[PDB]
Amino acid sequence: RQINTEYAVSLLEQLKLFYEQQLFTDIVLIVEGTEFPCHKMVLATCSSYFRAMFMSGLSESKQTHVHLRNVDAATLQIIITYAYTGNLAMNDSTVEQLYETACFLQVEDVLQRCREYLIKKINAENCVRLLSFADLFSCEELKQSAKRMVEHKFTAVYHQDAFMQLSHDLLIDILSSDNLNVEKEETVREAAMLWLEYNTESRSQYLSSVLSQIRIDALSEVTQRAWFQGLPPNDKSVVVQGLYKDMPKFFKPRLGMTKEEMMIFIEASSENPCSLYSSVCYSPQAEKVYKLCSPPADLHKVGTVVTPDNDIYIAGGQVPLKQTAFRTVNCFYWFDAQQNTWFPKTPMLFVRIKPSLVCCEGYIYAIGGDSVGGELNRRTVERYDTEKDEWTMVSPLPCAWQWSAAVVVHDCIYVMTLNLMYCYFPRSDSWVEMAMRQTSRSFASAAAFGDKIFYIGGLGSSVTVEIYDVNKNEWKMAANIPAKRYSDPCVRAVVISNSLCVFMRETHLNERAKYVTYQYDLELDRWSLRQHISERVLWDLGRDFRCTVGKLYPSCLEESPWKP
Amino acid sequence: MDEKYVNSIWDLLKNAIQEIQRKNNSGLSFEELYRNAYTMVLHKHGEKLYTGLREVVTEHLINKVREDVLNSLNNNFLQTLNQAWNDHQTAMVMIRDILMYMDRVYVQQNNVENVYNLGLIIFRDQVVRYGCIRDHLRQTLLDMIARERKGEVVDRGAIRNACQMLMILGLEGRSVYEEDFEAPFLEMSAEFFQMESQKFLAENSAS
Repeated sequence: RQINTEYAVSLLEQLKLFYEQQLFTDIVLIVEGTEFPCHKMVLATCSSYFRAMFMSGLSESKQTHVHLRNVDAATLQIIITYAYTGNLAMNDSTVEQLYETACFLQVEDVLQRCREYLIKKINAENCVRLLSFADLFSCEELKQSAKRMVEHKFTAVYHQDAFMQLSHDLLIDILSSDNLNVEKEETVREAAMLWLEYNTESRSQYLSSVLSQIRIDALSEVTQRAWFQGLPPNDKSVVVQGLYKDMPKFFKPRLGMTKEEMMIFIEASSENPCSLYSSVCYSPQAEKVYKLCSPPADLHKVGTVVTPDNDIYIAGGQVPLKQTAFRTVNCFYWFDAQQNTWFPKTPMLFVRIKPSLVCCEGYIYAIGGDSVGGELNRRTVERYDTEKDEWTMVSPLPCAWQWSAAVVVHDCIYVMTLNLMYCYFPRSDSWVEMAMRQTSRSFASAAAFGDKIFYIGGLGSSVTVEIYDVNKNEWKMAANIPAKRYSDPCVRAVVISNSLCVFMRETHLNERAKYVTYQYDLELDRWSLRQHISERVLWDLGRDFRCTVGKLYPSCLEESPWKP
Repeated sequence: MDEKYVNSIWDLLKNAIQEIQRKNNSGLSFEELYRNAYTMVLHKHGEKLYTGLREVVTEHLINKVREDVLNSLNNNFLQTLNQAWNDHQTAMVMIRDILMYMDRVYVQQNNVENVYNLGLIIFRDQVVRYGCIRDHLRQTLLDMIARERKGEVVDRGAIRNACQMLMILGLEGRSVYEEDFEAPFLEMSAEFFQMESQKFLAENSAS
């Protein structure tokens, strides 16, 4: 266990009193002309450098004035007070110098805290800076976790200025890695070319190594004469060298070109009765069913969103409290497309049940979702910031709605309910009244294809389809999906292969559920049979399962072993 | 940076280490060495520093304590050995402190023994386990313990210092110290006690 806490607090606050009131100070730190009167005890408890500074036997053992150099006054003051009061106020700016002084003074505890701060602060705009920082100081855990987030993010942006100022060893590890996420192998080629041409002949010796990590499908085509233009004059040790050099190193395709348009399913019927629900996916091209990681702490009643950058997020949901037992939590998670795991993120402010997650302008919008408040503003609409990793409230929606769906069209949020629709204008944070539907239908989903909204189904569900045009602002009927009579189809609207397809599972009387998808002809207003899902690969999923459009890697994921 | 800068830093660090080992650690700055060690390992050149450390330490031991022990193998051999061990330990304390910071990154990635363990290993290999010092130390310890067993009193604190020194020299447990000390002393005790029992059975009775 521990020891007496009531005296632990008394001594702690009294040492703080003896620090603010400078009485029992035998050693003072001289940093850039700033006096830091303190004790040898407190500096010893935190830092592992002062233990080699005082109890070492050097000249400073008896000297009462030490001139600590290559440090910062603010960083020293916060470190000293942290050793004195433990309140480590970590902002978003001074953490860089905080780690520098923590490593210099070898203070293990603050090193772990700032590493825990940086493991949460890793994002898009500082991935390169943190990796270089993680390369400068040995922080392998941060270095590896950065590298993974770095690997995906460089491929996406590949335009940050700190990428040019990187060590040769770091670049070789980044480029030769098999975790890059690229639609083509040519974007990494030009990224290396611009990095090599960024500086003078100091990149010439590294050019013999950077090309040794890139595949040979581009080491004989264009971007070889371009280097000859940029070659130092009369250098005959490079042009001939690269002429006969690209024989070895085993051309092999990378892993980033292995993303296929797949239908991600959540809360599917668990195969083993020991678990409540599971998550699976259907492959429209591979015609197989790949398993997915379980929702975080079997998070049920959640919502899914896929950003244009192909990122999966989970918000809302409830966990069974420790027979009916369920408690709602506002936890937020992010799915790793390669590690097959859900990385936790900043939680929301209010708990939600079945929230509608919609992405727009890089912000994740969660509209409604049976909030816990229940006050006059029983909607609690709030967006998420993907660069600052925080949540910001938005303009409340006019009318309280339940069991609603939302889509994004023309950089605007379009949320749909039983019969009403309101469009949110993110630039002014306002809501405008939209067209009114003539049919009262709920418990349905909508897919945003182009500049039109397709509300498919509604109430089991039915085959009613009401097409809404943003430019026309009107709801019109197109047709009804031809399905077997005396059945209860489960419609799922989704956009795939630049076309509006439907994932409709139908069940007949005294018969098992049948899976089949149809391709809706936009100009002909007819659902055509695109593909029939055989039951030998896909089993029953349930009723409360959700579907979304996204891309996943079949290599990182594993096939689900289950009998037809 | 360039190879000239790191070579100059290592040369200055080596000179400072040698000055410390020469019982002249009073007029020497600690912050400069720590910063020099900071910028040396920072550039991912810890292998050269570790290799240079081992060469410098073993050269100093062979030059200084190997000659000193052999020069005074009969005039306070154990006292000089203990003094050299104490000098080696007190010099290594500051040597380890600077290089423990180097060790923190080095041993957690390169998976090697620490500099304090490295100094104990090289001291064991070059001093205690020498081709001539080991037998001389074994013979002299057996002689004095046998004389003590004979009835006359000799120094006893030095023997406790010697076994404690060898116990620390084990560096892992009681592997080296036990075999080096017990095996000759067990045999010496076995013969001495066997003769003692043989003498007692004829000169006395069971009363």
